[PDB]
Amino acid sequence: MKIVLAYSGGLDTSIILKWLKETYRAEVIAFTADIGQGEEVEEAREKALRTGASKAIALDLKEEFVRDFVFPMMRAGAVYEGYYLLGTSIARPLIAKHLVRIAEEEGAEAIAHGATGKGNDQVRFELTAYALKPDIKVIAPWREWSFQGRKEMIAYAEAHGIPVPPYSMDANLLHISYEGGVLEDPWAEPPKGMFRMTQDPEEAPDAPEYVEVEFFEGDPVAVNGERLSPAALLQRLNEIGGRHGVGRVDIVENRFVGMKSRGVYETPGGTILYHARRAVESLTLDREVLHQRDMLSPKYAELVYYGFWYAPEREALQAYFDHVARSVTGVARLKLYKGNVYVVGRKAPKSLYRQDLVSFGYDQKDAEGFIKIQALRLRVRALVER
Amino acid sequence: MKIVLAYSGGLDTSIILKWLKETYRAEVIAFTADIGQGEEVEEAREKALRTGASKAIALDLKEEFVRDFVFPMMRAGAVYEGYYLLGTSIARPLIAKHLVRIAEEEGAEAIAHGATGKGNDQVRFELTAYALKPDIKVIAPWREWSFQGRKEMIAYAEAHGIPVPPYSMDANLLHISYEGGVLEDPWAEPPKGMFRMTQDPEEAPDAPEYVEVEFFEGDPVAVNGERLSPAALLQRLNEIGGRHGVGRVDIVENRFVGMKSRGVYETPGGTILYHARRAVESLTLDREVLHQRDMLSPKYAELVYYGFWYAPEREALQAYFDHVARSVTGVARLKLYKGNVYVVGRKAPKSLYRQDLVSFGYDQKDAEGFIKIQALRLRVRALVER
Amino acid sequence: MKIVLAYSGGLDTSIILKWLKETYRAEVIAFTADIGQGEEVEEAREKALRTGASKAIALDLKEEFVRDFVFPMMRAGAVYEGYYLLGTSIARPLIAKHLVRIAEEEGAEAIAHGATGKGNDQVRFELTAYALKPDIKVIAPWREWSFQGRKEMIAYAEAHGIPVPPYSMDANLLHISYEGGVLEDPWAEPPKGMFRMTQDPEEAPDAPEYVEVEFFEGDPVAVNGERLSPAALLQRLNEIGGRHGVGRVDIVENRFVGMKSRGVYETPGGTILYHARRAVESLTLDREVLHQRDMLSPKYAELVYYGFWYAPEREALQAYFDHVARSVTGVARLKLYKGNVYVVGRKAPKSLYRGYDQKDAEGFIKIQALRLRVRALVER
Amino acid sequence: MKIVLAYSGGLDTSIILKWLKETYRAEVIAFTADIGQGEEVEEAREKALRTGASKAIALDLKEEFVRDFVFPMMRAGAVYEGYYLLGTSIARPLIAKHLVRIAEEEGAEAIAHGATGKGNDQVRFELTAYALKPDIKVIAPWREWSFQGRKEMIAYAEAHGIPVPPYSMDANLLHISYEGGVLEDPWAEPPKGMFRMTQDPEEAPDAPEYVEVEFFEGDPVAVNGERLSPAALLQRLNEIGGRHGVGRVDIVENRFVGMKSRGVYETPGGTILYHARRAVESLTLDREVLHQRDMLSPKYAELVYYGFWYAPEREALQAYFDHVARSVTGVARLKLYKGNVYVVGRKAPKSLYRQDLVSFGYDQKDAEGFIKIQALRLRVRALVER
Ligand SMILES: Nc1ncnc2c1ncn2[C@@H]1O[C@H](COP(=O)(O)OP(=O)(O)NP(=O)(O)O)[C@@H](O)[C@H]1O
Ligand SMILES: Nc1ncnc2c1ncn2[C@@H]1O[C@H](COP(=O)(O)OP(=O)(O)NP(=O)(O)O)[C@@H](O)[C@H]1O
Ligand SMILES: Nc1ncnc2c1ncn2[C@@H]1O[C@H](COP(=O)(O)OP(=O)(O)NP(=O)(O)O)[C@@H](O)[C@H]1O
Ligand SMILES: Nc1ncnc2c1ncn2[C@@H]1O[C@H](COP(=O)(O)OP(=O)(O)NP(=O)(O)O)[C@@H](O)[C@H]1O
Ligand SMILES: NC(=[NH2+])NCCC[C@H](N)C(=O)O
Ligand SMILES: NC(=[NH2+])NCCC[C@H](N)C(=O)O
Ligand SMILES: NC(=[NH2+])NCCC[C@H](N)C(=O)O
Ligand SMILES: NC(=[NH2+])NCCC[C@H](N)C(=O)O
Ligand SMILES: N[C@@H](CC(=O)O)C(=O)O
Ligand SMILES: N[C@@H](CC(=O)O)C(=O)O
Ligand SMILES: N[C@@H](CC(=O)O)C(=O)O
Ligand SMILES: N[C@@H](CC(=O)O)C(=O)O
Ligand SMILES: [Mg+2]
Ligand SMILES: [Mg+2]
Ligand SMILES: [Mg+2]
Ligand SMILES: [Mg+2]
Repeated sequence: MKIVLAYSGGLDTSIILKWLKETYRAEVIAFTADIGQGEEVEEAREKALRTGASKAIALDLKEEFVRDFVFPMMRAGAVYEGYYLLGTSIARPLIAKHLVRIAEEEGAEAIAHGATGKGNDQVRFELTAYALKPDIKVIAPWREWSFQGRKEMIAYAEAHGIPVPPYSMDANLLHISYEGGVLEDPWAEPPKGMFRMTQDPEEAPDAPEYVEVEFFEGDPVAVNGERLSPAALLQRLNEIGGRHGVGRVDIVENRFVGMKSRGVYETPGGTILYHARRAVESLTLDREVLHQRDMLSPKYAELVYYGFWYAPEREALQAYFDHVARSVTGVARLKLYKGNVYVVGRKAPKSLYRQDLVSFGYDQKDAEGFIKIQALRLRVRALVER
Repeated sequence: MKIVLAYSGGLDTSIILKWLKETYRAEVIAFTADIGQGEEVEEAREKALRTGASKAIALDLKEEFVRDFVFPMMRAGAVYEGYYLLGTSIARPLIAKHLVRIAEEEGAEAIAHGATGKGNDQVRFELTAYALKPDIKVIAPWREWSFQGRKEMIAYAEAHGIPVPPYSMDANLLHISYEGGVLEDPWAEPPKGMFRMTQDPEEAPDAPEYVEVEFFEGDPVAVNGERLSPAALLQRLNEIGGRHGVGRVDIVENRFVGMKSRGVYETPGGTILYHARRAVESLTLDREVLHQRDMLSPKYAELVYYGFWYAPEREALQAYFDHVARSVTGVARLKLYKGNVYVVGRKAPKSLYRQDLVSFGYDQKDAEGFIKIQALRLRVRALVER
Repeated sequence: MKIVLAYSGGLDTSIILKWLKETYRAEVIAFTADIGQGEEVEEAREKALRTGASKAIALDLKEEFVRDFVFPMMRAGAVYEGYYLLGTSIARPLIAKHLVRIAEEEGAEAIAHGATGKGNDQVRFELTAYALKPDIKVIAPWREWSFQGRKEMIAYAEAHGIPVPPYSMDANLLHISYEGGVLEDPWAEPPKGMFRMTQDPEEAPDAPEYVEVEFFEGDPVAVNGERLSPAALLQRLNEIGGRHGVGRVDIVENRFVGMKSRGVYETPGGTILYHARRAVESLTLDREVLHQRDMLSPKYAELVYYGFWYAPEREALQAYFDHVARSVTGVARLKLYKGNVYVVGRKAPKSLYRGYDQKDAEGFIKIQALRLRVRALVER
Repeated sequence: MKIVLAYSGGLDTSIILKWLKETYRAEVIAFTADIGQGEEVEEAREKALRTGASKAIALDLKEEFVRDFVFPMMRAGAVYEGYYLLGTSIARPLIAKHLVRIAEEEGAEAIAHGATGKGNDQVRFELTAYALKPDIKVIAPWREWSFQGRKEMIAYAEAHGIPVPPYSMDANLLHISYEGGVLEDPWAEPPKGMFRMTQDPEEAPDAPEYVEVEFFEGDPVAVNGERLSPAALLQRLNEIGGRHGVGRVDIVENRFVGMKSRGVYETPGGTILYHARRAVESLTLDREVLHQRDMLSPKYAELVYYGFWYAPEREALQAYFDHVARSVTGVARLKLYKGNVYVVGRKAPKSLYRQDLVSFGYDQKDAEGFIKIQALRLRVRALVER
């Protein structure tokens, strides 16, 4: 039986690559995707044919990632439990998508990933796979093998002949994530030097830096006047924001599978994009529309976090968020300074702001009528209390 | 006829005190509330008598303000349109509450305030006024008089001999807000040296400062180990946070009255409390409870912003928020550095976090069944789409 | 000066037509819409000319009504305060839309309506008017004149030769509504014989009647196998449902302008459609999509009731509802009997009705239980 | 080893009792609850002993069922997917609560139930058990045994001296439900004569019957002037409403385990109470409160349906609903006629209704200002759209 493996190029997926050959004695098609992890994905591809893959595939998926996943999510203003911008959550559906596609092209019966049985990724990968190909066979080695510890895994590796080697990490164009190890103690500050994508606030420039982001119908299309494709734009903003230490979050989140987990996230580009978007929305979105959208964002966020991307509830909400987002067109101007992102200006060709309505269609005495009617039910209530 | 005027002590409220006497020929009882504006109310009170008041009352309400208004609102995690912590919003109900109390004591048929017809404050004062005493009469000189300009107003002061003197501002224990004037241009960054409560970040200490906040049953009770009363506690956090330039936001908000307005706000202590509270909630609140609470927070916020404090909807939601907040007991550790507030640690007597659930509560197969069940409907969906 | 008046042809708008000519010394263009009130609109158009209108317009708007207002609203499962199917609510935006359009074509600076200052219709008419044409001028005589009672109004009409003929009523293709007068005491049952569109349940047929309604992509397209246009379909279900006394509701509602009001509504066709729609949705909609939808429906309902039809919020929610409703394709089979509507069958081309093993269930449960056990252990 | 078995008395639980003894080499303590299923619980209690239980407990939990489970739920206006009044759903938590209680008193380490692995009841039984006693062991035979059919199960029963006997049913004081078998075809109308608790409308009296229900503080306390205890009251309304064939529903619902299923429910008393409650709320509840409440009701309904009764989300929402419900005091008058329940009147001591404001607290002029303010943002949008 052929099996398509989400191959990362590291120890575990290498061990998994042989484990699959050994255990199932199946033909293994490896798949590595470049989503901005900062790894020469082609090496991964080499190491896979080298580990025994009957075929290895690598694809530059950066643009599709930002265009078809990050952007639609940002359009919805998705924030999980107040701070998490879903860096890892949104990338998983993209990977599983290709896994299933490849499996259908290779006539492969199953797909495999090395997400552990303790996290959210296994759900994201599998819900995606089952949603796209209900008959797909899934193999999650971490839930099926006997290994107990890394000593045993290192051992097993040293065996078969797989090169071997404080916290776990997941990185992509949207963010870099840290959790586990020394991070597992909620009262322990993260260790100095851990952050990779963002410069340390204290080592951030002494002079603030201004940046402008242009949005067109809900999506960012240019930075400082330079049009940039989805991936190139997130990249650019990561560079600009990174140098200033922007986008660091430290939270104890609730995992879908039931337990709390301490995670640390750095999302420089995305964090600038989040505040810039709300800046443009502040002029282009109607009051009542904004208030409704915001009360739905959290639900959409958990859908993403839990793994329900290619799910009807999420696609339905997407219709609402996309409708609203289509009006978000304009430019936000932000000030970057030692870890902070400050909105200092915004403009829109179709801005709903009118200074003439605030400076000292509006008539003061109308306010009295407004107030009286609004107060009626309250006045009746009081009178009944007598 | 008697009129209880919410007298702040400045030009406008002085012009209004005179106006009320000439227009209604009634006794004008002035009431000035100390809520942290940084004015010596007792001075406004004597000036009120000088200006013509038949009786001037001054009351220290910082404790009532933080305890009975700011705290209940904070338990709800109230945040208007993404960034506004509602500093001015929760103060108005307190003031109105007293105007009506005094009127009832003085045998006054009416109360008066100097909020304009273009803003939200008029609604806040009046909805609480009518909600508390349905038969009360409200006079809002700004909606009734003829002054067409500032100059016309300065002249009227002189005619009656009242002391006379780029943006408007409101300051209390919770924050200091700025809007209007040069701020009316949303593309124009606020002027240097505008902020008053928070030191400017570029001028804040070079070394981060750590602060710890203890929450008992939903409310903050101590700072760095020192137990403090509500007002004293907010004060302490303003000092600490201000020194670091924390809690600065710049937004274009939607007023209840219909138009957008560019607002700038500095909420040092409140911003530290916002994040400290969530840090403690991250260990003490159940996942689902949290997700539901966050989708309701925005609604409660709009209620406070619009002026529906003493309204049955707000009081109802308050019952839910208080029920949830009751479990928020623990300590948050945050790092303050040049305008930013970072959560670096948190602990709680009844933390729901367990490292044993993440260290490498169920076994591997459990996750598989959970996944199969969760995917069932997605697979049926896909099969039907055949 | 020209004023486009929403003229229904009765005493009030006739008086209003006279009042406007003299008070504003303007030319009045009358507009009467046929939305299924069961009245000859042409008669109204003629009476308007006799009353003094410089021009009178009458349009058959039943198809536009059901297709562009009733259908989109139904796709949303809109129900105000648990019972009100919003019969009068969704109709007002339609009328005002035409008032503003006619004003545009006739070069009229203002429009007028005879909705009183204590109801919801004035808000509905004006919010839509202002929304579609921001600088339009609106005149609501009930808010501007000073008639001190009916007596004085009858007198005024008699003076102008306007013919002067226990509760207030409103009727259109969607429903017939009753409120005020003898109905103002919420403890009192409506009087017998008050109902018009529906047969009294005690007088309904002794045999039940089965009906089948087909929905295509969120909209009902046929009844008992016969394809029918929007308006014709609502009419057919009103006949079928009405004969059986279906769709009667008695509620005390909260008006947008602040007070409670006791209302009685008969919506035979819309009531059948409401249950028929959910019946088809029960096979075609996903569980989570359905649950989210139902939690948003009430907000939409209040938007319609309040008069925010041509408002961005309602338009945004409509995008969600329409997206969801597009899957509603199938047939609902209902049984009608003396006042009641019983779903009795349903089917669909893409039904989601009918894999794992009992074992998977244990895992699902263990994982779902985890946070609950932790909470318990902590409580010690 | 001791095992507390939720013993109903039928073939399945008798088989399970014997199965448990030999499979787990343990003694079984049988528990039969009287929740208005219309059976003699003492006979089941005695049959359990004959089947081999070491001890058999039988309790009349009717009053607790209505007072502590049904009323709280109704207070929330809980309705699942438009029509299900949750008759079976709210009874399960009550059963499991006692199983865990009895296990602790008897020193039993585990509990057992005969709910199948493909239904919702397993989730309801187990989630409440684990929530109340985290270390309890749960044994669900349907998910563990090797019986391969009904034929084998009958032979096993007959071999163990257990007496052996178109759709499946569940009956209790709140309703009677039917599903499976012939009912599995969603296009087929239920068979004639299926209903039990309610008379067919065709056979219901030609004379309508008026019934009045008094609500005190969110709960029904009297019927036609006669004070009745919770269980006695539900019983009375089932009798009155049942004669008129009120409360029948036919739906295809979404199960928590992932699939859809056709269910038929008859809830005479509950249906009368549902409309009676709303009738009383129409006079006693504030507009904004009601609207917020109805938007949360569905969520609470799914919690109950899924089995999250003794769960923090549910108890938090219960705080909101109970707050709101406290104001629900008055009497509702309904007319029952051939399958229907018609509200014809309502009155309340603290009714918020005043015909003082409808017949011909403000004047039409206030209405004008109200409209203008409300329309401002819509007008701005139109001008901007040009
Ligand atoms: N770039 C990729 N291409 C293909 N599959 C991937 C890729 N990245 C991750 N995966 C899949 O995800 C599983 C977990 O990946 P991994 O990079 O180990 O994340 P992690 O568990 O969050 N952190 P770490 O502790 O560093 O392993 C792997 O076993 C892969 O199957
Ligand atoms: N400390 C106070 N004690 C009593 N009444 C107050 C107090 N502060 C504000 N008010 C009331 O609020 C109205 C508006 O107050 P004001 O201080 O002018 O706020 P502002 O409109 O936000 N900004 P500005 O006037 O431009 O400084 C006043 O007329 C008072 O009636
Ligand atoms: N069919 C129609 N065509 C044009 N305008 C209409 C039409 N129906 C109603 N209107 C407008 O709506 C206002 C109120 O109409 P109306 O028929 O009096 O309803 P009502 O106030 O609910 N009940 P009633 O007690 O019968 O007056 C009228 O003054 C008209 O301006
Ligand atoms: N009154 C009760 N006392 C104790 N346990 C009960 C009681 N009622 C139900 N149970 C438990 O619930 C499981 C399922 O009960 P049951 O009455 O068979 O419901 P059902 O599955 O919906 N329908 P059916 O078996 O077709 O009549 C049983 O195996 C029992 O363990
Ligand atoms: N160190 C890591 N690899 N972290 C990955 C974090 C994933 C994040 N907790 C999520 O649920 O999406
Ligand atoms: N410049 C000022 N005085 N601003 C007061 C800001 C009040 C703030 N916009 C609010 O709605 O509460
Ligand atoms: N008797 C009448 N004319 N009733 C009109 C009812 C209108 C209904 N109350 C609404 O708000 O839409
Ligand atoms: N025929 C039966 N035994 N039905 C029990 C129905 C239970 C119902 N489906 C529920 O989810 O609560
Ligand atoms: N990637 C980690 C964490 C997660 O999936 O949430 C794991 O495999 O467990
Ligand atoms: N206090 C300001 C602003 C506001 O009330 O929103 C005014 O009186 O207009
Ligand atoms: N149509 C009625 C009722 C309403 O508008 O709600 C009126 O004009 O008053
Ligand atoms: N009681 C049935 C159905 C259900 O629980 O939903 C079963 O045991 O499967
Ligand atoms: Mg890993
Ligand atoms: Mg002012
Ligand atoms: Mg009328
Ligand atoms: Mg059974």
